[PDB]
Amino acid sequence: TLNGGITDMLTELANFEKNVSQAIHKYNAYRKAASVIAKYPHKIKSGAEAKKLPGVGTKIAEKIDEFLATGKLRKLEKIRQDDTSSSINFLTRVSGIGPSAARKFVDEGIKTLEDLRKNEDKLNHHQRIGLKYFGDFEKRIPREEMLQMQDIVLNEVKKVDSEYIATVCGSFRRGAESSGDMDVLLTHPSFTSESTKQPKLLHQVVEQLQKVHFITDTLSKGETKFMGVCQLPSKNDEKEYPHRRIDIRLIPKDQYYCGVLYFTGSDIFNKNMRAHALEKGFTINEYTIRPLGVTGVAGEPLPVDSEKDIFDYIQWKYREPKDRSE
DNA sequence: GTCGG
DNA sequence: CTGATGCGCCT
DNA sequence: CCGACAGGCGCATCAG
Ligand SMILES: [Cl-]
Ligand SMILES: [Cl-]
Ligand SMILES: [Mg+2]
Ligand SMILES: [Mg+2]
Ligand SMILES: [Mg+2]
Ligand SMILES: [Mg+2]
Ligand SMILES: [Mg+2]
Ligand SMILES: [Mg+2]
Repeated sequence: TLNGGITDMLTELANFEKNVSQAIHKYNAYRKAASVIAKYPHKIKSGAEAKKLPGVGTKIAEKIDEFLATGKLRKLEKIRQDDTSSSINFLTRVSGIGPSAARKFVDEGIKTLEDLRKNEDKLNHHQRIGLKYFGDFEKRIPREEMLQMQDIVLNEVKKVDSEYIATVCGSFRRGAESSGDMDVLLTHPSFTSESTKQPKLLHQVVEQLQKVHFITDTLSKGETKFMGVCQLPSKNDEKEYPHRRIDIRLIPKDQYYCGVLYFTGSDIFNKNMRAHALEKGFTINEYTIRPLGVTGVAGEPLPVDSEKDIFDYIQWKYREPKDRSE
């Protein structure tokens, strides 16, 4: 990676600020800088050169000079050796343990996977599953496996009702060679912004995926969002595939393009795009794009017939899913 | 931590 | 019980 | 120099 040291440095700082400082805006600032530097097509030679980039300011440029000069960052060296910091940071890696729970656990002497296992009874349901599959959830998923997973989900949804449409989004739709999880966007004609004409639309898919042993655990489930765990079937005498995270979002059919835009990401692309919408006087969520009135409140949903219409409203040249990465 | 007005 | 708030998750 | 920073689902907790 061209400026890999720098963007690694920045990501670690973002994680510190998020996990340890609980400073969500410093976290976003560091990630924004990381992103802008990652896409910069020259080897950064100094902090002043990085300072020209939007999102990089005085403090980051200084750290960059230190990093370029010395190969390291004293502030991060101090963070790496601080037991409390590393422990809070480590615990947030379990799905369902965020910054607050991690600090509580560490304050109560819980600092290791070992400790979490002994105190399973202190963990909520999500956290217990996140602990169960700790090692598996940190493995990435080759695209080849994403393809078989896609094949399972789409065939099984089609067996529940031919009128469902399932689309795999996240990094998969962006053309990534590996993914962290599987993101499935689901629509059905009976569920639009005007009417839900059949209940259980999501539940029935989740249940069908449970019946064939594809979905193995449930982290959370409501009427429009499912978060859980799935697993590819393996063959005779083969090692099992790791268990994988799967998120299924049921979106109103008439709001598919806002939904697919949201679910295709990247997360940073969405934050940039939504922030650009605000500068142009709009707000975008997974459902709609709406104008912002003087007061600052959102008016009625604009018409949308493609992902591109959304870009057009905010005066951006279309970006294909593959170009929304990093 | 950064930045637009 | 309702309604509010905040966590941790997702892109 | 100082607010604004993206937006929201499901869950857990809390006041009443
Ligand atoms: Cl360092
Ligand atoms: Cl909306
Ligand atoms: Mg700059
Ligand atoms: Mg976590
Ligand atoms: Mg994903
Ligand atoms: Mg996901
Ligand atoms: Mg992600
Ligand atoms: Mg929050």
